[PDB]
Amino acid sequence: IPKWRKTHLTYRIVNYTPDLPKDAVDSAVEKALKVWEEVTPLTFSRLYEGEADIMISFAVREHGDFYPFDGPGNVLAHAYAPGPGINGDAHFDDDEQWTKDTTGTNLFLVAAHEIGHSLGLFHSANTEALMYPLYHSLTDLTRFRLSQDDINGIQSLYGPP
Ligand SMILES: [Ca+2]
Ligand SMILES: [Ca+2]
Ligand SMILES: [Ca+2]
Ligand SMILES: [Zn+2]
Ligand SMILES: [Zn+2]
Repeated sequence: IPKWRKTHLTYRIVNYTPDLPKDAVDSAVEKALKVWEEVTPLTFSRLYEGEADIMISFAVREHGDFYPFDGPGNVLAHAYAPGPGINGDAHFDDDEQWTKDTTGTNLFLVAAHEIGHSLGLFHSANTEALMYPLYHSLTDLTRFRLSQDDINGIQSLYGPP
């Protein structure tokens, strides 16, 4: 049961995708981190230089670690469980089309999902859970909220705020 031994994590957006403006990317990330920050003592802090606990980046096919990307479709991204170095990092396959709306793969939706892993959560059984295996969108992107199951999960590791 891997988990962070500290409630204050630091993140760094190594680079950006050509699909969205620099800002749409930062917002998706911040809104994704904030969903977990709200339901736990977890606190994130942005780093523009050096090594961060969660190294966020975009990439296609082979790109450093042990899990290459498969081009368009399928594995949209992935994250590593809590730990040192490569662990905790979140990588997004830039072979997909990251969108703020529902026209492609919603960056926020996936990012939130990935952070769930970087924090130590695996896939859930609940169909309407954020940590659900299969990626799907929603009609009102504004109506999204952490599913009950996700609350219980993230708190069993770090507890309530
Ligand atoms: Ca790391
Ligand atoms: Ca893919
Ligand atoms: Ca792309
Ligand atoms: Zn990767
Ligand atoms: Zn996943």
